[PDB]
Amino acid sequence: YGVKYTCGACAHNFSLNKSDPVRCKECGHRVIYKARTKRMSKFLTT
Amino acid sequence: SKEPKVNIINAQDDEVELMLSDVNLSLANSLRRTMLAEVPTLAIDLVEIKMNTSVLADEFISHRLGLIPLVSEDVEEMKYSRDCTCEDYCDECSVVLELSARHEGETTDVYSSSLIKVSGPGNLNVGEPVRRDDYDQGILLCKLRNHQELNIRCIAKKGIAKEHAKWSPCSAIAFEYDPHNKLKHTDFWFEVDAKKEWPDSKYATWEEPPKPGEVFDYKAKPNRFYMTVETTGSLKANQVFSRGIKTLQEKLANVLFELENSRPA
Amino acid sequence: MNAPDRFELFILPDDVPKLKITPDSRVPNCIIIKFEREDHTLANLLREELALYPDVTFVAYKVEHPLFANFVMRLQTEEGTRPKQALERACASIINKLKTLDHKFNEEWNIKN
Amino acid sequence: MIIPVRCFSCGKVVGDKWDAYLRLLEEGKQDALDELKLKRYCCRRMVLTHVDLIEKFLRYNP
Ligand SMILES: [Zn+2]
Ligand SMILES: [Zn+2]
Ligand SMILES: [Zn+2]
Repeated sequence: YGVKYTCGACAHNFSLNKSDPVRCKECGHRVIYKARTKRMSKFLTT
Repeated sequence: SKEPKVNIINAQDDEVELMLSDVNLSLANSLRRTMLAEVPTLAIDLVEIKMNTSVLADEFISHRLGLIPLVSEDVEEMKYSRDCTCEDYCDECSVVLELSARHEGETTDVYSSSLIKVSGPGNLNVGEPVRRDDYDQGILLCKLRNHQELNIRCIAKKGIAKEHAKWSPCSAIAFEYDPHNKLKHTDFWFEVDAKKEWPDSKYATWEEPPKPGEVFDYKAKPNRFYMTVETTGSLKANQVFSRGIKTLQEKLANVLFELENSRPA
Repeated sequence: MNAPDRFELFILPDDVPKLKITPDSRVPNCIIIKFEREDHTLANLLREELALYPDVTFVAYKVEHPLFANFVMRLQTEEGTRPKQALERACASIINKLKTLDHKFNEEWNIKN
Repeated sequence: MIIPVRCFSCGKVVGDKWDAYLRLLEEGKQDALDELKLKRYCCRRMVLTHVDLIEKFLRYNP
């Protein structure tokens, strides 16, 4: 349950906020994506 | 028996060759297109993706499933979501499906076979991932790697080929008539000899050749048509002809019905 | 962006009759029938079966423009014979022809292995 | 970029037929289309022209 940001390589759910640095629980590589939404997305079949 | 008449030739499960005689082309053609476009079917229409790590995008897969052929046998005893008195959808007018795909086998594939039928079928042939594949998993939806997941939820509905191609159960239909240009509904292109340069049709053998000595017959009309009705599944090649023959009729009906509703006043 | 919703090719929209019949002033005993949400599939079929009632003096039909699924049908008949009727008849003759067809295709089928 | 379900042109399904084809090549060393039941060129071109990128895409990590 719950996830905030992910890493460009070692896709490990992180989670932060201001000043808490912008790195990862290991890999220095300071990228990070902001994982999907909770509210489902609805599509059409055409 | 009566008016127009059929004379089926070699027929199978995914085709129905036959000769339709004693009918006006006008009417043959009409039936032609009716199959191609207006027979009620059943296709996925709404897709509620939850998770998806596939390399394909959401709506790309969404498209895919729209095309996956579903059962449509007792499609006629279901209602168009538009007429059903339920806000959005329900068992009485839709078929819900599930799809879960976790990459475990360190290339895992997603075949249409992998679809569940979460809603109540109410005991009627419909909503089944039409599989004709040799192994047993027709239509590869998509592939995925190591830990890529993918959770959906489909909702199928009635509809027709007009509304979308994902409906029409036809898919290609042969049509020819008077292989020997006797009616002269064509002017053959040629460099020297039309006849030698233009392929003779396999259909020329169920009608008599030209015969030189005869002048040009004029009073003759387009009678008899050699066809072939291929099917994609959903509906049995036979029905994709029957139902067609019938819907065209239902329409011709209301044109007479709508008529009546206008005489009282 | 600017294209209609697909379902406009068959569903009648807010208060609209499949048929709207208008008398034609150009010539006597003539009418123009506006068919809504329809096409050649049904048009040409009706047009056809009317040159069959040799009691019909005229019968052509047309699709004003392809964006809109509608079509006009103009009919003119002999003296004191209402075309609307000839439309009924020629329309009924159509169903029978098909009724027979359906049947002749079903017995025929069963005899297959 | 995956196989195209149903042929654009005529409509006949063709999703399943991918593996069958890519197989009748590698092994049976073969025409393939013809037996797979792909008659008229409309659907023919469908299979005979697909360049399955998904494979390479799949070679990517997360
Ligand atoms: Zn990291
Ligand atoms: Zn409902
Ligand atoms: Zn094709």
